[PDB]
Amino acid sequence: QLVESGGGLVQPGGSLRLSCAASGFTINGYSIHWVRQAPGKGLEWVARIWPYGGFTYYADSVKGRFTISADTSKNTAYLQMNSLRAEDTAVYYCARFNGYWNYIMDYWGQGTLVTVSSASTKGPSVFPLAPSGTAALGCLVKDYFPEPVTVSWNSGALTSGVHTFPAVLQSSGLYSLSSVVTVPSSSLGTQTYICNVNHKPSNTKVDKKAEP
Amino acid sequence: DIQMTQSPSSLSASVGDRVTITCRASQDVSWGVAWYQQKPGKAPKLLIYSTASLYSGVPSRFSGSGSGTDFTLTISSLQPEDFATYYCQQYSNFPITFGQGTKVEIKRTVAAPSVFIFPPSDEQLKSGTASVVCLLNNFYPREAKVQWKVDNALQSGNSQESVTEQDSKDSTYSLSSTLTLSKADYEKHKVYACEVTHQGLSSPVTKSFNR
Amino acid sequence: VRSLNCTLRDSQQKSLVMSGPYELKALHLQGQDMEQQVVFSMSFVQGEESNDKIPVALGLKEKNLYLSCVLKDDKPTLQLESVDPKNYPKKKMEKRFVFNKIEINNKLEFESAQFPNWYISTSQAENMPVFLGGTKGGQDITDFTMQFVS
Repeated sequence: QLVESGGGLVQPGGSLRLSCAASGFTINGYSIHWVRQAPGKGLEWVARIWPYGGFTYYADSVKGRFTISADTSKNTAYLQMNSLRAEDTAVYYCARFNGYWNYIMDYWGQGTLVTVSSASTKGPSVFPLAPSGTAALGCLVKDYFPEPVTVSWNSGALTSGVHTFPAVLQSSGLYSLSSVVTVPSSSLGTQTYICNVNHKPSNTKVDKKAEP
Repeated sequence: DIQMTQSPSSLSASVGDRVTITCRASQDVSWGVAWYQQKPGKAPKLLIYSTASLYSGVPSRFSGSGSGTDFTLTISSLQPEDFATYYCQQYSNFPITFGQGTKVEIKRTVAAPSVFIFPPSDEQLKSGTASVVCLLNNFYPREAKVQWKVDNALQSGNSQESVTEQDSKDSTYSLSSTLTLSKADYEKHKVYACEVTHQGLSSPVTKSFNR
Repeated sequence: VRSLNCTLRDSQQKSLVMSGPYELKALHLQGQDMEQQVVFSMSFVQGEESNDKIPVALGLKEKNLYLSCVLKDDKPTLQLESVDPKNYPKKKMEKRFVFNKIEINNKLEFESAQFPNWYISTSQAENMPVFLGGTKGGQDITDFTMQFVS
């Protein structure tokens, strides 16, 4: 397993250091590559280091600006990122590579979201979606930055028939999604349906009831 | 920087079917090609390395072949857990480069959307904004038109669609469309209608409400 | 003896570096890492001079190392062998130190003289040993470019 840390929101021009801690193997025998995925785009190769030799290789888009390094004593690899641009906004993965044993980026980290923005963090405004023999209800999570937000129904109890929609960017530049669930129209007046909205970035937890 | 043109952009095929993904290089990368499978919101998984070699633990239904410049990923019989985007890579020449990927979406029987319409909440219009939400629930295929009608007049450039991935159980998409406008614009008009059209429907289906 | 200094590089732009005392490896180098690529002292020697096959001997400058071909499991292998520097380089060198420089295209191969059909080879994957590859038409890189140094 490769575990990443260091991600989050940062001003344009700012600096951020990403870590890639390795468990179950020593990085000395491998190269550690860094691969980023811009929101809704493909994979782009950033850089790689051979800790042993100390050999480094960078993509032209990050050469000079980014510095890859490794501390074999901490079984950990780093990407120091400087002069950050909106373009550097992406999920950053690290992966191991060894030719001699057919480990061709066979392990990848969970990934860490790096958002480059001058926009202030903002908690969502949660608003209910009430229905006017199955019926639909939900809640609208509006005007939040950055991603991600998480929604659950009745504190994780209601799961089946749940649809949390991908967030769309708004003219304001604040994110917005809806979460919906189909339930029996009989149960509507007896049951309470609370969506639990959690926006870790702003430290905001909102419970909203979808009353008729 | 070697271009890795991957074809097609997206595909669909039924459980048990046979589909091949094709990846073409801007120049010869020899036998240094790998294939990766990425599930939404998860790290890519290795399948094929060195054009033809299968990585340990990968089902034998996954195989790959190459010809210096043209490379094919081929899957004989689709199983359940193959709702994935598939990337080709070259690692013989630096910088390492990826294809734009191919999304493969499991086919089912056509299903009509169950339409619903939610008016603006009582509390949202205190801040002076109003979001008219229209749900399209569990339908296939993804292709679907959603027209927003206000006093039998078509709206333009004030609604955003957002589609979920294919469902865990039944492989059906759902869609939310969000008509947004001011309290000033909302309190003017009376009727609010969401018109939906699909290959599972015989004609356009409208859901509606009045303030 | 006619001998020149140069760097080798495989068709996929992989340079050759020292990995410990008696092994070469081929990996992509960028900027000042490129400084670390090994300089060869290719000595032109006597042998079977066919259409495109010029016999040569590849040495490593000021290390007293030459690339030799020898058997291990009745299987010929590349290995860097220690040499007396006051003796070498030489005209009539032993067949284990001799490679045929084949200009098959506008690319350079290096076939073993003592072991026909066994060429200096590199892997697809970065930073793997340089070895002798038993095929020309396989899954290995047998074709190299050359960059002269003086």
